[PDB]
Amino acid sequence: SPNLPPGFDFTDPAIYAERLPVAEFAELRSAAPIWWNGQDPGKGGGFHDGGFWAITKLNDVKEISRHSDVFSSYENGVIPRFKNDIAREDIEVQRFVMLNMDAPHHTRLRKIISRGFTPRAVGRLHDELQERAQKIAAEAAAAGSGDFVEQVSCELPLQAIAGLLGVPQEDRGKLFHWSNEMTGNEDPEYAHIDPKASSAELIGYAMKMAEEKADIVTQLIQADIDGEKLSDDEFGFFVVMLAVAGNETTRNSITQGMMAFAEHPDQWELYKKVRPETAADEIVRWATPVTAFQRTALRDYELSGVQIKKGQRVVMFYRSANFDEEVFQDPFTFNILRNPNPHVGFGGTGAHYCIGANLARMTINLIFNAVADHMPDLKPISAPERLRSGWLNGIKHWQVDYTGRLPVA
Ligand code: HEM
Ligand SMILES: C[C@H]1CC[C@H](C(=O)N[C@H](Cc2c[nH]c3ccccc23)C(=O)Nc2ccncc2)CC1
Repeated sequence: SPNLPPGFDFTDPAIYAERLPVAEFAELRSAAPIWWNGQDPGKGGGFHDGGFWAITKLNDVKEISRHSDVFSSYENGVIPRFKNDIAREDIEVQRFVMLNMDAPHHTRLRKIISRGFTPRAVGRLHDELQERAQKIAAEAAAAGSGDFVEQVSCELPLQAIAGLLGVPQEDRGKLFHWSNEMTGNEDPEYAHIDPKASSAELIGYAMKMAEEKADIVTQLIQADIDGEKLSDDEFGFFVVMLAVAGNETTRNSITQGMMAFAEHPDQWELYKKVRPETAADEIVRWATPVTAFQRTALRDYELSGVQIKKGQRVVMFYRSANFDEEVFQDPFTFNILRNPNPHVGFGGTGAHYCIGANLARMTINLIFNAVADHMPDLKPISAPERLRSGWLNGIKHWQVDYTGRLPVA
């Protein structure tokens, strides 16, 4: 029996609006590393199956991620929490993007799309993203103080997506406005936003992009050496998946990496001098922007002595796995030189491992270089405001003094 409150649910958005449940994950790793998280009827975040297995250890997250024949992404999608009254069809519509497909459909799409994430493809974005990062940090520093999320974290992930796709400069504002409405949450600050309508507008825009382009886009829509290509429709769903996979994730890694530097000033001093490229992985481990994704067992499977049954969901808590005391040396220390760094912030190794990981790391290293260049003495003004979501670990706002000159308490 682990020591938790009765009825505790690790996917409860009301927890994450205030804090990460770090103590509770540490209790599970220690005492019940695979634990049945029951959910009362009508309180399952859109799932009506009585609860899920909480997976808290890094080795178990890797084993589930490897065995995608047993642990399905398609069956229930991979997001483990929606509003409790969501219609089943709105969970199943996720199946149109590759993250929520199984083999064979997933395998074909992943092989085709991997073309867009070659070393050359990602490297071709470096210089424009470096220039853009420099101006973002300089403009924020010139403002003196402001919301770090909006003025520092937000723009570069969006420009990385826009650059990868070759989106015309004049269309970036509208693309960014759709993208910022599309990853749903349950936060009252965004309750009036409709993610469906924006997703639909982005699909239309992308299908036309495919029509007109007829960089990475040409490669994806033309037959490759094994004869495969995206239809315009599949290209539309590919663009939607980038808009949701690569926006708030990287953005939250930037905000929480800065929050870590503020908490660990010796690491920030070391970073500013040395700018180690290993920093990006430690920032992703520390930030764990996706707290959890799930799978559904398609057959009975014994996982580390626990008998998972056909049809049951398993929720991989990357936030727990990334602090696994058996894997990391002193996981509760932020160490920008950590190497190796076998974190699962981009997933456990397997078929769905984040295809954007190198682009995310480049975006993170470029923005931190620019922050070091333009605002080396930044200090926070007030505590971060966290996002109400049961699976995304988000920071909505964080007021900072970029100059470090204002008085602090
Ligand atoms: C720090 C930022 C990021 C984090 C933490 C993150 C995390 C993840 C995770 C956890 C998964 C699922 C892995 C699995 O199920 O094993 C994933 C998949 C994916 N990510 Fe990322 N990601 C980030 C940035 C990006 C970026 C910048 C892009 C592209 C612009 C991107 C594109 C994708 C795509 C297309 C998938 C689906 C892959 C598949 O299903 O085969 N991600 N990411
Ligand atoms: C046409 C169809 C609409 C649903 C799209 C989708 O799956 N969006 C969901 C959030 C979500 C889940 N169910 C939905 C229903 C409507 C609108 C949004 C959602 C989403 O934001 N997913 C996500 C996955 C990985 N990383 C970050 C975010 C894929 C394309």
